[PDB]
Amino acid sequence: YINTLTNQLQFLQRVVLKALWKHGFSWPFQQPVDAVKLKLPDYYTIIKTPMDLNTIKKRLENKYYEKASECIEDFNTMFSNCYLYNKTGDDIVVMAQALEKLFMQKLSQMPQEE
Amino acid sequence: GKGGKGLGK
Repeated sequence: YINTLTNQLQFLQRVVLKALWKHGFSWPFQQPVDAVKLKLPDYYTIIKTPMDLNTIKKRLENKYYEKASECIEDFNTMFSNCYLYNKTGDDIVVMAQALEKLFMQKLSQMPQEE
Repeated sequence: GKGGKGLGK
């Protein structure tokens, strides 16, 4: 979670990120997971590369990414971590699948390379 | 697990 501009990257920031952030199921992903306050002892044992929308947000603002694929990977790491750590049927998983569907949807309208 | 998140309100 450290921070430090193509047509695709602009789209990811102005359209994709914005769309997920304003969604009601995004609050659990707006900040890095705090294993102590959430009492999740095993979280960082299981998750080696944590990720959240605020980190992505900040990386986009500070021109951290060199290409869109990097940013898209971060969005996917966020979802993957959720699915890996939590159990199917859990509320947060349902929320992540909803956010990912909206993500794939918006991504499909992103301008094509070259 | 993280518990419920209010789904099904």
